[PDB]
Amino acid sequence: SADHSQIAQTKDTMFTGYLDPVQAKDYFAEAEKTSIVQRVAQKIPMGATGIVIPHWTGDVSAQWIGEGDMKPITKGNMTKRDVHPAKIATIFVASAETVRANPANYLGTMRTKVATAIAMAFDNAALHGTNAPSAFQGYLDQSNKTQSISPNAYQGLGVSGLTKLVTDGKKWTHTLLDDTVEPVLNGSVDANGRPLFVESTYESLTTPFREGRILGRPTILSDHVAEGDVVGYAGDFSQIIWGQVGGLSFDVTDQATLNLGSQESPNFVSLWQHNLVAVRVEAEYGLLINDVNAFVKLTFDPVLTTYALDLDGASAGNFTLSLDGKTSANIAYNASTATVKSAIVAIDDGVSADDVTVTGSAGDYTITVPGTLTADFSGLTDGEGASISVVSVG
Amino acid sequence: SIDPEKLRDQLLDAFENKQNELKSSKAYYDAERRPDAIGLAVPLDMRKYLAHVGYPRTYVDAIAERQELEGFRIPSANGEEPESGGENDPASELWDWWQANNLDIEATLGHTDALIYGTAYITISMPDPEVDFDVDPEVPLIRVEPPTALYAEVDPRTRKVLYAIRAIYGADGNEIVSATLYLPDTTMTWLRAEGEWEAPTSTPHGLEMVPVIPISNRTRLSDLYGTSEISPELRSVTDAAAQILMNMQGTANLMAIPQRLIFGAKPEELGINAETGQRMFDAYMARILAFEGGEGAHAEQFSAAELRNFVDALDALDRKAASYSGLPPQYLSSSSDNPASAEAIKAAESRLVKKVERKNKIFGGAWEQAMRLAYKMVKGGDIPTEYYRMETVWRDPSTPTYAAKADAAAKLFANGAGLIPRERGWVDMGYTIVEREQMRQWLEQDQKQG
Amino acid sequence: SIDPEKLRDQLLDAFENKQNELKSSKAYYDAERRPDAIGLAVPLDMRKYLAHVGYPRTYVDAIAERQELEGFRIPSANGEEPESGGENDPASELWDWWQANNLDIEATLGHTDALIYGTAYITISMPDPEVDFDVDPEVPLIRVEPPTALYAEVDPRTRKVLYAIRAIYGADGNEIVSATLYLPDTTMTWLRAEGEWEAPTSTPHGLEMVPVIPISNRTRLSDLYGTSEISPELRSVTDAAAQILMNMQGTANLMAIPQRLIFGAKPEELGINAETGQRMFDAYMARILAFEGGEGAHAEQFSAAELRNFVDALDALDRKAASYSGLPPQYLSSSSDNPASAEAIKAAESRLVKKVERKNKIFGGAWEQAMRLAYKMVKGGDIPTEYYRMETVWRDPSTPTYAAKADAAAKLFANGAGLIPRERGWVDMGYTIVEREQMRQWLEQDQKQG
Repeated sequence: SADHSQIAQTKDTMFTGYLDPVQAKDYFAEAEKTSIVQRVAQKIPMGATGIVIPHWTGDVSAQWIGEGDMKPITKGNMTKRDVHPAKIATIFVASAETVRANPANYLGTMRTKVATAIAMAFDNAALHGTNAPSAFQGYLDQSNKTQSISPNAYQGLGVSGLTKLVTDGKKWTHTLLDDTVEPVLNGSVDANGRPLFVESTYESLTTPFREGRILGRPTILSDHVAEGDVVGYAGDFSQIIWGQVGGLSFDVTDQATLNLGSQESPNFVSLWQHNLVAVRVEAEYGLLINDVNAFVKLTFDPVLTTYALDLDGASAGNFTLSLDGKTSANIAYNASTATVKSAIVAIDDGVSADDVTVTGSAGDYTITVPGTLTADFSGLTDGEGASISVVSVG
Repeated sequence: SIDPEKLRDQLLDAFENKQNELKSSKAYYDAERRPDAIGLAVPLDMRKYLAHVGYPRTYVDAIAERQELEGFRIPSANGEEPESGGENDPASELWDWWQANNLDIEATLGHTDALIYGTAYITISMPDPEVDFDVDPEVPLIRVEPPTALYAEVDPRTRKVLYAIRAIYGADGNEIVSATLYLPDTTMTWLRAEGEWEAPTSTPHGLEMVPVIPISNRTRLSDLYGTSEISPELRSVTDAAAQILMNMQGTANLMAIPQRLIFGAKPEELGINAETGQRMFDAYMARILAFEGGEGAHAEQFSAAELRNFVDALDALDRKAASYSGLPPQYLSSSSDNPASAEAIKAAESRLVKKVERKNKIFGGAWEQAMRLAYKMVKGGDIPTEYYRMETVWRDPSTPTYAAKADAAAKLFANGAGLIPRERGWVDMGYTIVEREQMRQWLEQDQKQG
Repeated sequence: SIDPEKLRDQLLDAFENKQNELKSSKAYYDAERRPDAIGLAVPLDMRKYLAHVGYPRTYVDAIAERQELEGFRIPSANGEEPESGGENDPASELWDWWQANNLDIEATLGHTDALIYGTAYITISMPDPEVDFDVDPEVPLIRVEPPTALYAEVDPRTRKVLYAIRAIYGADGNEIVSATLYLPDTTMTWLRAEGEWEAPTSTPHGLEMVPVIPISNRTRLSDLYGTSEISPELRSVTDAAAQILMNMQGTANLMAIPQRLIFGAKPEELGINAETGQRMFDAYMARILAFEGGEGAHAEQFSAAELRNFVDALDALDRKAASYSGLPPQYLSSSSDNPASAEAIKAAESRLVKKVERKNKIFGGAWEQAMRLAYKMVKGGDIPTEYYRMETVWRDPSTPTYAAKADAAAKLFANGAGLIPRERGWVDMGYTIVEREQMRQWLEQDQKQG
C-alpha cells in the first residue's frame, strides 16, 4: 500500500533519515503520566464476573422500659451493590519492513505510549466522566460541592472547604492538586506579606509541594488533574475503590484481517495480504464511588454550579428545593421556569434575580446557581425516579 | 530510596524496551526472514522462496562448542592444598555446588545466549523447601537466566548491579505471569500475574550486593555493557550471500536453459489454435520440424545464463566469511585442503583456539565472582581472603591429538628418570582435576602390589 | 482441586492442536511432498515426477548414530571410591534397570525423535503384573514416547511439568482409542475411543511430581520448550536442491538433445501425409536426405541445453549443505580427497563430534532426572543426596582408531613403570565401564599364574 497511510506505519516520511549515524537521543523528552486514581484509591481484587458489596441498613433500636412493661420487637435490614469491570482496548499496525528495522525505536516507544494512553483514559473516566463506560458507578466531578481557593489557600481549604464537608457529616482525608496551583500556594500571605506555607528565608518548596500535609491531610500533586475551572479535589478517598482484572495484555498477529472502516461501512484488509504486523492491547477496570457528594471540587476563583432536574414524567404533586442550608416554599410539579426561579430567590439567601438562571419545560429543568442545590420529592405523588444532578461546568 | 511496588514497573518498562534491541541479533542465529537478505532480481511472486545462510550460527556455535569449566584454583599459605575429595580443599566445595546444580549443562547453554545477545545473568539464592523438590536443600541454588528473561541496571561509576528484575512470560508469550525483583539486601517475587493476582513473597539475604552477576561478552573495555558476538562484518557477508543465493535460485527457475524462437511464419501458417496461441508439438526424440516459412523464415534462441557466473562470486563470499570469523577454512569450504598431520591441525585451529581462550578468560571472571557471592550467601561470614585470588580452569579448546601428546609425555617422564614429575605429565595429557583424584587412588592401589 | 474430566479434554486440545506445527518438521525427514520443493520450469502435467532430497535424513542420522551411554557415575558416599564395589554399588543399580528395560535400544529412538521434533518424553511407571508379562516386576518400567503420542505442559515459572497426557491412535491413525492423564500424585487411563469413554482405571503414586521427564533438544536458554534440529537454514537448501533437481530432470527429458528444423520446403513436396501431418523415415547410418529445396529452403537447429549448467549449481549447493549442517565433507561426496593419516580423520570429524558431545551433555540432564524419579518410585522417601551429583558417561563420539590408540597407551603405561596407573589406560583405550568390570576379573585370573 501507499506510504503515509494514516493507519499503517510503513517506512513512512515520519522516519526520514533514521538510517544515518548522526541522529541524536531526544534531549527534550517528557515524563510519562501516571494515574492519580491508582495512587489514592484502594485497589480491591476482582474477577471478570465482578463483585457484590453488601451494606447494612437496619436502624435497630431499644426502648426505655418500666417494671413489668412488656419488651418491644425489632429487626435489622441489609442491601447490596453490584460492581462490574469495563474493558479498554486498541490495535497498532506496522509494515513487516518497519517492524524488522524498528526505526527510531518505534515499537518500544509505542508500547509505552499506548500504556500511558490506557492509564490516562482510566484516570479521566474516573475524574471527569469523559467517555466513561456504562459500568463505572459515578465519577468525581458529579459532586454538588465547590470552593474558590485563589484569594488565600489556607482559608479556601482548611476553613470554607472543610465547612462544606463536615456540614454533611463527611470526613476530609486528602487533597489532589494540579501542579498549576503552585502560584496560589505561593503568595497566600498573612497581612504583613509573609507567605503562610514556607520558611523564613524562602529557600525551599512550600511544604504541600513536598507532598507534605495541609493541616492533618496528605497531599498528592499531579500535572493533569485540572479541567475547566476545577483545579483539584478534597475529600475522603476511602469512599472510592477500583480493581484491574489482568495486566496490559499485549499480543501480536500477522495472519488476521482488520477493518479500517465501521462495521456498517467496512474496508477489510488482510495483514498477510499486504504483509503488515499488528499488536493488540487490552485491559479491564472496575470503579465505584460510594458517594460522589463526599468530595469538594477546588476551583480557582468564585464560579456558578449548574444542575439538571428530571421529574421522571410525574403526573402530580409538589416538591421543594434547598440551596446550601436554606429551603424554598412548596413548588408545583409542572411549574414554569420563571415560577421555579421566583421560588429559588424566595429561599431567604443572598442570591438575587441577576444571579439565578433557569431553562426547561414541565420537566428537564436546567438551573445555574452559586451554591449546593438539592431537592425534596416527599410531596411528589408519582414518578419516584425523579432526580437532580450536576450536568457540566458553565 | 523507592517503594518496591513502584520500582518493579519502572524496571518492567526498561526490560520491555530492551527486547526490541536484542531481537535484531536473534534474527541471524535463527535464520528469520530479513528484508535485506531477499535477492532483488527475482520477480515479486518468487520472492517467497527465501534463501537462508548459516554463517552466524556456524560461528556462534563453533565458539561455545569448545568451552567447558574443569574446576577451580584457590591458593594458600601452606603452598599446596591436598586433593582430598569433595570438601577439604575449598575448591572441591565449589565444584560440589557446580554439580548439585547442573551448571555443567546450564553453563554450555548460557554461554550461547551470552554470545548471541552479548550478556546472560547468573542468579544466586537459597532453595525454597516448598517449591524446589529436586535439589539438595543445603547447597545454594545457582542458575543462569538469558537477557530475554532478566534485566539488570548497572551503575557506570562502579559496574555494580543497582537492582535487577526477572520476568517470566506465560506459555503464549504474552502476559508476564511473574516478576522477581532483586534489591541489594532482599529478594521479592509476585507469583500469578504482574502482582495483579498475588501479593509478594520476600526474603532478606546477607549481602551488600544484588545477588545477580552479568556474564558479558566484552571485546575491549569500551564495551561497558557488553555486545553481540554476531559482528557487523558477519551480518554483512551473511546478507550478501543470501542475496546472491536467491538470484541464482531464481535463475535456475527461469533461465538456466535457452529460450527458442522462430520468425517468418504467421500463427495461421503453423496451425496454431486461435483461442490458446499454441499447438501440441510431437515432442519425441529425433523428429524433424518442417515449415513453409513463407516470409523467408529463420530460427534463433536467447542464451541460457551461465550459473558458474554466480557460483564463482559465492566462492569469494565464503572466503570472506572464513577470514572475518577466523573459523578454520575447512568449516566453510569443501575445496580447502584437509590438514594431513597434527602440526597442520594446530596451524588450522590456531585462529579459533585463541579466540575461544579469550571467551574462557572473560567468562571466567563472571563465574569466579558468582562463587564468591554464593560463599557469602551460604555461610553468612566474610570470605577468606584467599578466594579473591581464585581462578577458573578450562578445557584445552584444541582437538585432542592424543597419539602426539602421549609420545611427548612418555619422552619427558621417562619412567621417573626424566624431566617432569608425574603430576605435570597428567596435566600435560589434559586430564581434569576431577579425574586426577581417581588417578591418585588407582596409583595407590597399584603401588600396593608394585 | 482440579477436575480430571475437564483436564482430560483441556490436554487433548493442547496436544491435538500442537500436532499441526510439528507435521511441518516431519515432512523433511520422511521426505514428504513440500510445495516449495517443486521446480517451476517443469511443464504442468510433468510436475508429478518429484525429486526428493536427503540432507535432513543424513544430518539427523549422523548425530543419532553416535550417541550411547557407557553407564552412570555417582560420587563416593564415604571413603575413597565406589568403583571396585561391583553389583552392590549405586551405579550398577541404575545400569541394571537400563539393561532390563532395553533402554540401550529405545533410548536411541528417543534421541532420534528428540532431534526430529525437538522433544521426546520419558515416562516412569512401576509395572502392573496383570499386563505386559515380558518384564521383571521388581524393576520400574521406563518408556520413552514421541511428541506424536505424549504431551506435557511445563510451568514456565519453575521448569517442572504441571500435568501431561499420553494418547494412542487406532491402527489406521484416524481415531484416538485410549488416553492417559498424569497428575503430580496420581495417573488415570480411559480405555476406549472418544465417543465411547468408560470410567478410568486410576492409580495413586507417591512421587509428589509428575512421572514424566521431557528430553528436549535446545541450543540456548531462550529455547524454553526445545527446538527441531532440522534448522530453517538446512530446510532452505533441502528445498532449493529439489527445485534444481526437478528442473534438470525436466531438461533431460525435453532439451538435452538438439531440435531439428527445415524451412522453405513445402509439406506437399516433402509428401507429408495431409491428415496426420507427419512422414516416416528409415534413418539408418549414411542415408542422405535429398530435398527438392528452392525458395531459399535450408536446415537449421536449436542447440541442446547443457546439463552441466545445472550441475555447477548442485556442486555449489552441496558445498553449502555441508557447511551449514557441519557434516564432514565426504558425507556429501564433495571432498577433493579421502583422509590419509590417523589424525587427518580427526580434523574432518572435529566439527561434528563436538556437536554430538553437546547432545550427550544436554540429554544427560534428562536421564540424570529419570533415574532420580525411578529411584524415588521404587524405594520411596528421600533420594540419597549423592544422586543429585551423578553424571551419565557416554561413548566417545569419534570413530574408533584402535591401532593409533594402542601404541600411545602402551608408551604411557610402560609395563607398570610408566606415567599412568593401569585402569586409566583402560579408560583411555575406550573400554566401557561394563567391560572394565569383567576385564578386572580376567586380570585376576591371569595374575593367578603371572
